[PDB]
Amino acid sequence: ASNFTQFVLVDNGGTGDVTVAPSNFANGVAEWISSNSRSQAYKVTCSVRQSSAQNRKYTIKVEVPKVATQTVGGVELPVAAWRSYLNMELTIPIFATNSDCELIVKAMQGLLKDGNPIPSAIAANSGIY
Amino acid sequence: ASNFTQFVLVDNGGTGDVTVAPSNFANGVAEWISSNSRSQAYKVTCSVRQSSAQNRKYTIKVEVPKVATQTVGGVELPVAAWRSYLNMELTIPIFATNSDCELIVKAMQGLLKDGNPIPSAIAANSGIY
Amino acid sequence: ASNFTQFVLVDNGGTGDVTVAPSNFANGVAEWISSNSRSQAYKVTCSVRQSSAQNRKYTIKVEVPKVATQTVGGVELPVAAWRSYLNMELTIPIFATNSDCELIVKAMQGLLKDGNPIPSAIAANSGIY
Amino acid sequence: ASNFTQFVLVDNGGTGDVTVAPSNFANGVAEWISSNSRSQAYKVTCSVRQSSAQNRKYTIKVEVPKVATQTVGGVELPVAAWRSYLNMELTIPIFATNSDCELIVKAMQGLLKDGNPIPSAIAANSGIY
Amino acid sequence: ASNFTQFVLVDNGGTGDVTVAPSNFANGVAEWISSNSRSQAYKVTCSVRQSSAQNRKYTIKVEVPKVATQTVGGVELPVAAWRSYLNMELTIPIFATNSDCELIVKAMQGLLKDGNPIPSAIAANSGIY
Amino acid sequence: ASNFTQFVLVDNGGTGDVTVAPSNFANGVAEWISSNSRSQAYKVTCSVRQSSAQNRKYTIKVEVPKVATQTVGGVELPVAAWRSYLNMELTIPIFATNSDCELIVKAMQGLLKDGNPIPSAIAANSGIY
RNA sequence: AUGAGGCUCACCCAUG
RNA sequence: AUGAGGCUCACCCAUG
RNA sequence: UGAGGCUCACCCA
RNA sequence: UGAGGCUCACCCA
Repeated sequence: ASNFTQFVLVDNGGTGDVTVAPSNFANGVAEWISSNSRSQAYKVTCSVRQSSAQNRKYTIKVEVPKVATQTVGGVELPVAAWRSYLNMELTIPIFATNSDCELIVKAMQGLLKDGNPIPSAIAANSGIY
Repeated sequence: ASNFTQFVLVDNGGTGDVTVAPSNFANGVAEWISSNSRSQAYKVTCSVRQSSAQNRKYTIKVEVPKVATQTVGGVELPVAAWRSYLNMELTIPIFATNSDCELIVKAMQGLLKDGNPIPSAIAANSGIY
Repeated sequence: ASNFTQFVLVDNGGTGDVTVAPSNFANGVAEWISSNSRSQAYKVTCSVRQSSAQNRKYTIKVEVPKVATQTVGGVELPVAAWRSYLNMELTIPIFATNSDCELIVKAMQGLLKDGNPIPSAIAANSGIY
Repeated sequence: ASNFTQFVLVDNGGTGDVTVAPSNFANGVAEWISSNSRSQAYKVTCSVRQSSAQNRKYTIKVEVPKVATQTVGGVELPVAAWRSYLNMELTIPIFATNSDCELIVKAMQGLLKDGNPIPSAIAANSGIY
Repeated sequence: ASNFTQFVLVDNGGTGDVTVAPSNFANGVAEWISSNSRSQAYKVTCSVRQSSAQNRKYTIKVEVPKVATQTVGGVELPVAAWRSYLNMELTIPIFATNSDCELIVKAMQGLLKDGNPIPSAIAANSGIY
Repeated sequence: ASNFTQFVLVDNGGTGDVTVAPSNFANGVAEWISSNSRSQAYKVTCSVRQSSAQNRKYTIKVEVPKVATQTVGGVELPVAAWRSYLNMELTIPIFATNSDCELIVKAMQGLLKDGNPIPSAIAANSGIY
């Protein structure tokens, strides 16, 4: 058993799919990275800690890079023109059962489901209106 | 046109579906709340601001309550035994096109897709392993 | 292979069996918990360390809870009336072969076998006499 | 009901079985040892005390010898190279009933049952993976 | 794509082959060891980390036992007289692509190929001359 | 004999093969470089030292460059965009015979053999999972 | 000596 | 390191 | 704690 | 900035 495995971060059908694979798990911080130049890679990190007596707290991070080539003095390197940073923290009381978590997850999936307000706004450089 | 509308936060097929509807949009902070007692309601807030010169930054929040009845002196009130707090911040450079955002969104949808590491861990009071 | 799998902690003839599963491997400490709220779960943790230049030390910890339903602030919460803690440390020389280690496991199995002195005293709230 | 009697520590199905028998009872600390020189014997000690006002605590200790290349009766130094030490401490709240204690024994039996992670990792000089 | 599997460390054409298999994964440091007491086993550990902002670094460690006059299972001291230690550190800039990395692996394969200086000097207790 | 000879560092089916040759033995450090400008050359260095009273230590270093053509001061110069560094130290007891040393070489050859875990992770920019 | 310490890589650091 | 030291249990204490 | 900031497991009030 | 905390658009280093 193990969930620290390779998975599809971006789904482009079956071709162009961005896959992220395990890379390091030091200090309680699991890290996934896509293939090729670390400089142009997608990155996902996750960790859980007992934030307070009654709370456990997940801290997840995602990085989406803008793949580009940097030329300098005629020396071209694979870099990331820029990066987009996702950064969430989920807090769950110790009284939550597996059923309660399953709900908390369905909530997060719904929040971003296609067509709903928030993901629709983000995908259009827009806000709410 | 408008995206500040009612939407399904939790999808339980077609029955038990948690729907959240607009409630207030003051100070650039859009807010959605489920029906019935505000005390046991789901809550979603979202806002966008120009964080720096080159960055725009979304700040999204979700609250999942544990619906319960509080009895005191024989007076029972609808309350929330506890609450789970989602709290994300997404940063996107001003050079991102609509195509780049569409990707950033597909990344977030994949992160939480059923069966993948992170949502699977959360739904089981577990961490990575 | 991979030995980080779920297993039956308390065997009750396939009915009322407390089965524990992998839940976290952060910081080199493997963890298993039962399908309960993290506040009423059985918990087993294991970890191996090269304690000395010529030794290895396994540290195993097991928590058995007495589940209950406390009514705090006039609200019902799943909780543990009390917990029983098992803490064991096994130190094995590096010179011990596999057939030497198999011998240690067998000793620990026979120690707690039904009907033998120790598990007999424990289960009857008495000492050895 | 005297439960201080000899028992089988290592069971090899009749042939090659290791029997441990009463050898000392000084200070309420019962001791069982095999029929060997004390430097190569299997030893088991066990005692109970009221650790604190809320708990009771069993302290069980097992010493198992390294047999591969052992020289029966001979002098083998350094001693730490030829012995593995087990060290258990079971804490049980004063509210635990006989039935509660039986469950705590079952939990310990299951922990070490054949084919489960822990006893499998140990018997192979491995950790969890 | 799980690449953490058993493999052949010492190949003697089928007969007398030394297989090393997964034995630990604590702290993201994967460990492989042969079927021996830990004092005489072949051991392999490997990990990756972002050494600096510009680099990534693999730290591979191999422990190989002295076999001539070895006493299988026995206690052999001093330990430093019966073990050879390998210690590799591969630094790879973040700009290196998969293809670049393949070439770096080929470079390492060639370094140690049969009949080349280095592996020839080592296998004969010699230096370069 | 004399083992200080040239050899193939990177094998590309006799075409595009990076062959390295002896270039310096000053200060007890044998050196090999490729037929390039000293600024874009592959470099391999080896040296043996009687580190301890009972040990010998081989220190091997390999540099793999990413050749490029920088335009400094408006002039074209052959240079290295970046370098990848391999640094290995092998410590072998003086008691190790030739057949013991041959065993070490074979272990290091199998470690990097195509298809095995480590060279597989390295060539795909990932860790072991 | 030891470090899953660091480098622009036969150098630097920490510890002991 | 060692403790038939302690806990609300991957923490605290004592000694050395 | 923050609709505090970042070159993102860092920094700030 | 933080794998800083919360009763969650607040507070902290």
